[PDB]
Amino acid sequence: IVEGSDAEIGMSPWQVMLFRKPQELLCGASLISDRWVLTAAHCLLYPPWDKNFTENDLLVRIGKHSRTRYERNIEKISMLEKIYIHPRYNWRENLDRDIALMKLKKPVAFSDYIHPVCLPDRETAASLLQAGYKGRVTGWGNLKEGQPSVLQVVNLPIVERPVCKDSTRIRITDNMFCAGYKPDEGKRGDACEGDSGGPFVMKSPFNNRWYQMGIVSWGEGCDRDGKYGFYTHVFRLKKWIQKVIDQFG
Amino acid sequence: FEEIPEEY
Amino acid sequence: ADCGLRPLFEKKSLEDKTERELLESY
Ligand SMILES: N=C(N)N1CCC[C@H](C[C@@H](C=O)NC(=O)CN2CCC[C@H](NS(=O)(=O)Cc3ccccc3)C2=O)C1
Ligand code: NA
Ligand code: NA
Repeated sequence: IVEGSDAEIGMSPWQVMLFRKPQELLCGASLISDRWVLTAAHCLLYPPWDKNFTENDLLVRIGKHSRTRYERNIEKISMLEKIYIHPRYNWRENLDRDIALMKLKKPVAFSDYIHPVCLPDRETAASLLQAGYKGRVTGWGNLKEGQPSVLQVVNLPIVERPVCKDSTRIRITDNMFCAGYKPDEGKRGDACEGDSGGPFVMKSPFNNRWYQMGIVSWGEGCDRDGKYGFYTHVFRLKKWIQKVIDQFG
Repeated sequence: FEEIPEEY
Repeated sequence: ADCGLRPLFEKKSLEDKTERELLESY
């Protein structure tokens, strides 16, 4: 995260760390039930970079605060049972449908530091996914286009689709939204390397619940003027999400 | 990274 | 069910230090 600040203890209890058993931080992820994690497909599979992670290559770490300490009595580390990538994920061109589900080997237990985020309903999505409304991104990724000691947080405004489109050469899909301040705004912030797969969440003003609207997906550099971070559009892919849990867990 | 339990 | 209600904030009626910035934008 660039230009963010340290998270408060238990501020983002659905925040998950995708950890490679070299033992390294792959990406964030989010807890949506006691057995299901949501992340970016590219965190697992990106053939251009020769990245194709399997169930047995990874570990999921939940309830974490610190990036590197093993937080004895606080975090829980699970083994994956199965990985599901969106059948139409487009890794060949624009990371369209950049989403995967990981089903844990065993249901995790909730605690002050571990709690699932909600998935939006069409109507939550309809009223919140508006240009200028702010969401929150979290992660342990780079601080600069080094690495934080604790979880970072940044609040960012959703930007109008045209503005998104006109900032890049990549073709933008209905499955993506972009967020960030405009050069004029004199407020910065962005996700950065290592933040991928983390949650873009918003707090509903109707029921005071936190909803995960986006997934950290792609961008070009970190916190560049006139550029914006791009996120997977969770609601547009919710059908696929339900389909898998239902058809399998 | 501080090492993690081996049981994991 | 209990999704998105944080044990240390919502469940205790405490606010995190920047959540008003979100609500204020809506
Ligand atoms: N939010 C911003 N600004 N981003 C920039 C800082 C990396 C951040 C996430 C990061 C992983 O942790 N995601 C990526 O690496 C996804 N990805 C994979 C390949 C390279 C690509 N970036 S790019 O090459 O500049 C432009 C591009 C985007 C999509 C597909 C191919 C090209 C990219 O963004 C995303
Ligand atoms: Na363009
Ligand atoms: Na920018």
